[PDB]
Amino acid sequence: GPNICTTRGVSSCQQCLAVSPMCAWCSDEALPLGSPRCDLKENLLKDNCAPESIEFPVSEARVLEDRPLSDKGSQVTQVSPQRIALRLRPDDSKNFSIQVRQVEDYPVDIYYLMDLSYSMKDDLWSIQNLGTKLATQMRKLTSNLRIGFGAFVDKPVSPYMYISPPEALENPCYDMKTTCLPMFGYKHVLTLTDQVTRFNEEVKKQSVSRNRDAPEGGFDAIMQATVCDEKIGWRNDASHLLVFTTDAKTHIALDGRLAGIVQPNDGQCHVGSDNHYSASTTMDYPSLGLMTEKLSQKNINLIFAVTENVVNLYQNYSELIPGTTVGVLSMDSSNVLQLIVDAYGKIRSKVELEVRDLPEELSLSFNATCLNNEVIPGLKSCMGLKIGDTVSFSIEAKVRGCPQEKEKSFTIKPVGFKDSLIVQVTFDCDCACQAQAEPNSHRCNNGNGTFECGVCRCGPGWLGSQCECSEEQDECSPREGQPVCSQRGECLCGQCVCHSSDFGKITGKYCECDDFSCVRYKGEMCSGHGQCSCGDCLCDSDWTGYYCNCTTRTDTCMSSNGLLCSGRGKCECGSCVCIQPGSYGDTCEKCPTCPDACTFKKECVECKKFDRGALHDENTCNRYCRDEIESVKELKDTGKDAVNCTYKNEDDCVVRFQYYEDSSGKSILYVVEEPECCKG
Amino acid sequence: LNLDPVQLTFYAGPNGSQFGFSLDFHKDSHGRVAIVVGAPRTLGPSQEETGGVFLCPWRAEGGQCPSLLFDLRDETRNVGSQTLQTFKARQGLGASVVSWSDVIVACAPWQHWNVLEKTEEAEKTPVGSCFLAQPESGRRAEYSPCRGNTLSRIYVENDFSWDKRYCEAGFSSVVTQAGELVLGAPGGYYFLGLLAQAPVADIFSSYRPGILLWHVSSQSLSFDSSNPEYFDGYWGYSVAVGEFDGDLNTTEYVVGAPTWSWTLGAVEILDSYYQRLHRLRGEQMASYFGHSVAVTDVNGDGRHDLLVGAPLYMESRADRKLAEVGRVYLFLQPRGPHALGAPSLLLTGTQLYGRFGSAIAPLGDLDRDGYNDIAVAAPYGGPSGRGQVLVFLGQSEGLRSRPSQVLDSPFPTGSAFGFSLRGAVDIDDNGYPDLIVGAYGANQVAVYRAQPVVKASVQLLVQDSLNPAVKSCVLPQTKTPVSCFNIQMCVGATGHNIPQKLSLNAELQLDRQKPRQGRRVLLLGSQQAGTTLNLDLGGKHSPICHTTMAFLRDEADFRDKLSPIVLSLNVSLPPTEAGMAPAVVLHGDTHVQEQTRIVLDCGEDDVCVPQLQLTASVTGSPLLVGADNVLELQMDAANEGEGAYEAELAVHLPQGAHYMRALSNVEFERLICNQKKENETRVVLCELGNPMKKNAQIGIAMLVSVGNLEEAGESVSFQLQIRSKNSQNPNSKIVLLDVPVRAEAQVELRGNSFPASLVVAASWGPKVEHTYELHNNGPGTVNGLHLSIHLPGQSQPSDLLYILDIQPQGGLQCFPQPPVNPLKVDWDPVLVSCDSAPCTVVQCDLQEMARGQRAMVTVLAFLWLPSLYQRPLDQFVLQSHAWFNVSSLPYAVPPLSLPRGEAQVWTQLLRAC
Ligand SMILES: *[C@@H]1O[C@H](CO)[C@@H](O[C@@H]2O[C@H](CO)[C@@H](O[C@@H]3O[C@H](CO)[C@@H](O)[C@H](O[C@H]4O[C@H](CO)[C@@H](O)[C@H](O)[C@@H]4O[C@H]4O[C@H](CO)[C@@H](O)[C@H](O)[C@@H]4O)[C@@H]3O)[C@H](O)[C@H]2NC(C)=O)[C@H](O)[C@H]1NC(C)=O
Ligand SMILES: *[C@@H]1O[C@H](CO)[C@@H](O[C@@H]2O[C@H](CO)[C@@H](O[C@@H]3O[C@H](CO)[C@@H](O)[C@H](O[C@H]4O[C@H](CO)[C@@H](O)[C@H](O)[C@@H]4O)[C@@H]3O)[C@H](O)[C@H]2NC(C)=O)[C@H](O)[C@H]1NC(C)=O
Ligand SMILES: *[C@@H]1O[C@H](CO)[C@@H](O[C@@H]2O[C@H](CO)[C@@H](O[C@@H]3O[C@H](CO)[C@@H](O)[C@H](O)[C@@H]3O)[C@H](O)[C@H]2NC(C)=O)[C@H](O)[C@H]1NC(C)=O
Ligand SMILES: *[C@@H]1O[C@H](CO)[C@@H](O[C@@H]2O[C@H](CO)[C@@H](O)[C@H](O)[C@H]2NC(C)=O)[C@H](O)[C@H]1NC(C)=O
Ligand SMILES: *[C@@H]1O[C@H](CO)[C@@H](O[C@@H]2O[C@H](CO)[C@@H](O)[C@H](O)[C@H]2NC(C)=O)[C@H](O)[C@H]1NC(C)=O
Ligand SMILES: *[C@@H]1O[C@H](CO)[C@@H](O)[C@H](O)[C@H]1NC(C)=O
Ligand SMILES: *[C@@H]1O[C@H](CO)[C@@H](O)[C@H](O)[C@H]1NC(C)=O
Ligand SMILES: [Ca+2]
Ligand SMILES: [Ca+2]
Ligand SMILES: [Ca+2]
Ligand SMILES: [Ca+2]
Ligand SMILES: [Ca+2]
Ligand SMILES: [Ca+2]
Ligand SMILES: [Ca+2]
Ligand SMILES: [Mg+2]
Repeated sequence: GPNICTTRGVSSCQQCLAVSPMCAWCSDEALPLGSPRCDLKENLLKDNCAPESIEFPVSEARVLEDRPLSDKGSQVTQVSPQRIALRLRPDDSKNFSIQVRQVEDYPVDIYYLMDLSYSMKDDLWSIQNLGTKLATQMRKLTSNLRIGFGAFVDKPVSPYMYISPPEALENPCYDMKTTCLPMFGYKHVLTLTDQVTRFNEEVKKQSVSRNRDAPEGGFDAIMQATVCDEKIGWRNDASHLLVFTTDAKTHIALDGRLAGIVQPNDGQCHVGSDNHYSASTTMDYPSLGLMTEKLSQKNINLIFAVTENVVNLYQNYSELIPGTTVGVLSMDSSNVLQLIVDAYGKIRSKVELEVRDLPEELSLSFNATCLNNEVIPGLKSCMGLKIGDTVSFSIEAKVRGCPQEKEKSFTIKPVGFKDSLIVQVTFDCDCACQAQAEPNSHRCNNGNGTFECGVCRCGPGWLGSQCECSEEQDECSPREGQPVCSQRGECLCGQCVCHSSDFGKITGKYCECDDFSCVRYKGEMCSGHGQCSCGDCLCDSDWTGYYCNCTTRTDTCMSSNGLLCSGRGKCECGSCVCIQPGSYGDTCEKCPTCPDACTFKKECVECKKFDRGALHDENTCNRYCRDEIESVKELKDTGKDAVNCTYKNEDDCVVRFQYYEDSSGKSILYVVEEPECCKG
Repeated sequence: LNLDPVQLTFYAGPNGSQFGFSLDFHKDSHGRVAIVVGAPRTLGPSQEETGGVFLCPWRAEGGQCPSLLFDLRDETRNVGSQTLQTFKARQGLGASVVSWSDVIVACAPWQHWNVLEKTEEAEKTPVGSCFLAQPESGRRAEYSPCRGNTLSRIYVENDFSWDKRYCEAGFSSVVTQAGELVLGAPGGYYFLGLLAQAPVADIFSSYRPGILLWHVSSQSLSFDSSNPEYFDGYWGYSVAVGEFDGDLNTTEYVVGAPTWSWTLGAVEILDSYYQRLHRLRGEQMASYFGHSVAVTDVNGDGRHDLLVGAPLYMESRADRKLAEVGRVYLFLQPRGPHALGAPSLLLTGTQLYGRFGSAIAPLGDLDRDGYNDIAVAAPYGGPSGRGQVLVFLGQSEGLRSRPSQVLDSPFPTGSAFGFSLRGAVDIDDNGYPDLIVGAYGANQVAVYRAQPVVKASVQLLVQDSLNPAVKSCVLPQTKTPVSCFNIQMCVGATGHNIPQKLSLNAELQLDRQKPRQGRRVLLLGSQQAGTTLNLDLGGKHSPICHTTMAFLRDEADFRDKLSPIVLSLNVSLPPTEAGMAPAVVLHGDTHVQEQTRIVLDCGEDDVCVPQLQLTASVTGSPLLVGADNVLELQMDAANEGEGAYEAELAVHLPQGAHYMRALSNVEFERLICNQKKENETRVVLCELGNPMKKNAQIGIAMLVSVGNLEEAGESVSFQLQIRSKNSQNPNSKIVLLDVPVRAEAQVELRGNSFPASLVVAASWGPKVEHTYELHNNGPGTVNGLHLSIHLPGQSQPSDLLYILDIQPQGGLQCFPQPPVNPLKVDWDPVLVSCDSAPCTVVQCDLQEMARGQRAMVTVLAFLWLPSLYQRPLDQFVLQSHAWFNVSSLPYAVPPLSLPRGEAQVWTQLLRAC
């Protein structure tokens, strides 16, 4: 029957394909004069079009490399498939899966970026034997391990450093009894080495210095630590933990103007044989974005080990910087050993995907599948995992129109890992019968048009099936009463020829279709997220709605909790719509008048254990309820680090338990073993 | 829009001097405009960087400039036990420059300074300093308000309070029209930041050579703080002045603190006594919101508007979560004492690491269209990264989202093209303000000149219908009767300082839409389908009209009689002569098309006279004040007369209304509508038919979003009419719709107990909390909200509950009666409720509550065991009750219903063994 293919582009084979992914073209010269040449494949066949003459390419995704994932990190593969040859047609999409999986016992590197300003003097004393003690614990998590050390204060220049009296330049602790080192921006100390004992040897040789302002040049350190590959000695196939201990703020780009420094940070390594950041006094601090780029490229997981006073600051930095984690350091850094162990397990709890070098013409959509088979659309991240677990992501790649450049490529990659999936894209927009074209053909009125794919493409002036008439009586409208060519063209040779326009192109059998009359959002046609086609916006892969301004993403909708919009709340266009009565916030995380978890949400000893109540015939029993059911028996902490309570069970007995929050959020139950009943 | 990008003027300074780090226009007493340019690494006398200041005179060719002489020697003066020392090495003279009247002010932010006294010292610190100069007299002066003579020991004893040692005064600078030099010193008060103000006249008169430490009586500085939010905020990283309080006598300061509140960033507006009027918070951490500030009235209503720069602002991208580009924020100043709300516009850079918004320059009215314009700088913008400067023109609603002109850096990589900018000044006296752009990395300054803007007007007048059967002309020379008709075309050209010898070409095309050899009408003289005219508009204040005569071809010579005959008029400037160099810029209406047609179905008089009818109504009529209303205009248009040519519906929108979408019942489904803001008011025009045939009747449904209009009144008026191009009876009657406006509010009260259930064992009993929450969801704001909570018992030894504490939040204040917690301290079912026993009524008050705003009160208590074990086998249920209401809503005419309601919280007690 009638469709988008027939009643639009019936001029050439290429236009036909550009109309829609479902349009096929028939080049058979024997085709009855009248039947639609551009139609669905099924319809062309029903008019006995020669199968080999049918032009109908289909988009595909051929897997080139498909090495299975490794079971033990002892070459290791953590991303499968590794390479895929994608091939798309005009305005068409294609989906494909990727499987990320963190191998167990993968090698680990640990560089220790340490603030060594005056307040961190006591921190050196408590770190004296870290390294060997760090090894002992790390040997459980990995078989291969190398560790290194770095140190930093701030840019050695006024007003960051004291410059009087002349003795102060030799010893910043001049007015104090003790004597400390001259000020340094950042110095490398110990290259990543297998000898853990040498770390301890070097830490005792270190000492602090002093400076004026509270903020520090830690981001200068972090930059150099990242970009100086060969000096630090990061392994290619290994986890890269960068431990950043500090007890104060950090300087950002544009702060250097106060020290007369404006030259922007170049993201280059400037630490020669003397192991000092030489450009400290001449170049500005790095910006947040420039540092984040290098962290990503070098697959570094930056750990913010900072004191409580300044935790919220660095936690807010970790929000912007992917692959990072924060750890509450004590004022003497006496708990750093455990902080790293916890950070490693936390960093590896999450698997986030990052796209790299994606061409403008392409757009991507993600659906995530984490633990169980709970598919979460619009998500490219899974959390609450353990080392060894495996997950998969469904990725869709749509193209807009048809790019001139015939071949393009990009890389989907997990954050902080070397392994990746390279996607080679190819655009198939041309018909095969174009190659066998025939210009100035005898078939088109003694060379007044090119004959390709069973049709005359007439040159300027002439129209018709063989380019007969030039200028000198047929239906140029749907009905008799309706006007001619929608007053947008001229019915010349029984065929609408549309007028030109300053805004774009006017097409169609009756010049009814436009290319620039679509709806605008903010001075942007289809919100700049879709191509205009006959008045209607065709949105890209990751945008929906009549305006193409509602994202498919649900990254911003999820919270630290685990589920989308904390508890209840429909995610819409990257923003939650809170349903739970009385709940509010960005992710519906805030709810003062919610019935406390220790009341209604006690179904974890009801739905699963001793099955009873709701969620029996509906798939949501252990969806919300998925906490750690630890069977501890009356610990000495009856209501302090959580929200404990008790209720009356089925047989009139008390049941004691506790779960709420320790630091940020810990969903771990502590229900008792044996109940205590009553006779009457 | 009209800066000359080809004919630029380049001034250059010494290599490595950073010439063009700062700049400003300077006007001498005689009126001539010159350019002050700062070069903060110019070498001094002792072969060391001290900075320098040049004064470039205006030459079209540009070149090398002379320098202003300044004392670059170090001073040492012994006063009693103390020894004063100034250190000008790497002081950065010219790091900021600013002109006022016949005075130039150049500062050295990093000029160090120290005071020695026996063993002790005041520490060698960058206090900053400014040099003042009056070229024509040769007078000099200095200003350095952060110099003190307190020793290092005293600051330590007072926890570094009021510590001006690291000021770096002159980092930013600005001078008022009254002549008050305002210096920004972001390092002041231990890197909190401070401002130093003093009148220029007093700085000169107070100055004494050989006296390093002195005070300028009439100066005034900002204050210190113990608030953590301000620590390391660099308050005064930038500065500006304007009018934001209404009183023209006073002048208001605008200050940038780009790392305020843990690098969140902030911009504050203060009065002359440094009291905060507004504070604008940064959107994103580490974005350096407040790096740049500018003040100008962009929307042309008299009131100054504020622009803020955040050069390190990051946006999201497919392959980049943290895509640093930069962002500029626009805040329009509203009427009265209303606070500056959310940004009226957001401009965001497109190039990665471009630093869009590091400089923002008011340009004045660059194109003389009535609205002031700005220039924004991206020192590393453009695909190359070499740097860009984008111009944005002023409009009725603030600024255009898209730039009218983009200036690419003419210097090599790393020049920092656009790190400093100044406009608003006519340097070549042509009547249009110009732009100077610094590029300190290239040690140069570029100068762009504004070209005169010619506003073209075009008009085309022709008959609405042509009758072939009437032949009143004959083809020249021959005598072949032809149906002829006049065509008038009028072209005008306006603008300031446009050349007295100005001309334009005017091309006229008949039957444009038809092919070359299908043109149904031709000119009587040449018998061609078009001609070009050379109109002399030189000095002609009026537009020029010229009429020609066309004619319709023989009846049998063409078939198409229905299609309309389109006439077009295209106006352009002639080409430039050998050597190029175009003088003016031509904008406005330079192209226009009108049409005519052959007579058809107009009756025996061959003159179509329509009877256009229009009826209308509105659905969803009650417009909610402070809401996101979406009306739907339903209107039926009909013609009971003869054909109406170019028929179209014309809906005049009110101030708040915006066209969304339109539909019709024909089976054409969607209408071809075009919102025209050209008319004094916002008008929407949808095509009804060409022609709109006899007995044609179109129903139209149009969605219209009536946005936030707080000063609309009791109702808003819509006006609708059908228009046509016919000579007789062209338009329908004017239908007016008065949609009423009323404010509504919906406050919700919720409650719950914590815990819900509570079992008891065999000093203090178990705790219980009852928490109520209020939430204004509805559109309207509510004032005078009173909440009254009823709690059972009066915390007596005979009562069951003992009330510990009441914890209200969200600006809510409560008063219990009787008092709660009379002691010290930190923080069948028996129905125990306030109806049974005595009661503690807690009453609260809230003065105002905005949309989406919340407020909660938590009541803490615990059971009194002795009372509880009276009746040792009962099942208790503790009940509380809460009532609430609202006094009024702050609006013009809101006759609906004041919010009210009630809530109730239960807590059950259970028996355990
Ligand atoms: C993307 O851009 C679009 C367009 O610029 C933005 O859409 C606007 O959104 C606002 C805020 O939601 C909306 O305001 C309306 O206020 C009305 C007050 O009377 C509400 O009644 C109305 O709700 C209806 O429309 C919503 C939006 O479509 C629906 O989600 C909602 O369910 C309501 O639907 C009723 O009305 C529709 C009529 O379309 C009808 O089909 C239904 O049956 C139902 O009766 C709105 O909240 C504006 O009207 C919107 N503008 C337009 C042109 O529609 C949007 O905010 C942007 N989104 C993002 C993510 O940027
Ligand atoms: C790290 O980021 C978090 C999250 O952004 C941030 O906590 C947030 O701080 C902001 C700013 O203080 C809070 O926003 C407040 O919103 C309320 C209304 O909801 C406003 O009234 C506040 O304005 C002032 O009014 C208050 C009067 O009581 C003052 O007490 C307050 O200080 C304000 O001056 C304000 O805008 C927001 O509530 C929190 N959000 C959360 C979840 O805590 C935190 O500060 C950041 N830490 C850093 C950067 O170190
Ligand atoms: C990610 O998951 C989402 C959500 O499931 C997927 O979107 C859905 O895609 C399917 C494709 O089969 C759509 O199916 C359609 O359903 C409609 C029902 O109205 C039916 O009429 C069609 O015939 C068709 O079967 C489904 O509508 C769509 N969900 C929507 C639009 O809300 C998406 O495909 C997944 N993307 C990736 C990259 O994995
Ligand atoms: C994404 O593409 C994949 C191709 O591997 C599809 O996988 C299967 O497709 C077949 C045929 O349509 C379906 O019958 C199966 O349901 C799919 N298998 C599985 C395991 O899901 C898949 O249909 C596509 N998915 C999406 C969301 O687009
Ligand atoms: C396209 O076809 C037209 C029409 O057949 C050709 O016009 C002919 O031109 C030749 C001279 O070159 C004349 O002798 C004929 O009388 C013309 N034909 C007619 C029907 O009048 C034209 O040559 C063709 N164009 C091209 C580029 O080959
Ligand atoms: C300016 O000096 C720098 C540093 O020595 C040098 O690289 C550059 O070539 C010089 N430029 C010119 C124009 O002499
Ligand atoms: C008017 O328009 C035509 C094409 O639209 C253009 O080529 C021509 O130069 C213009 N002529 C004048 C006089 O403006
Ligand atoms: Ca410490
Ligand atoms: Ca410091
Ligand atoms: Ca004032
Ligand atoms: Ca204004
Ligand atoms: Ca203007
Ligand atoms: Ca000028
Ligand atoms: Ca008539
Ligand atoms: Mg420190």
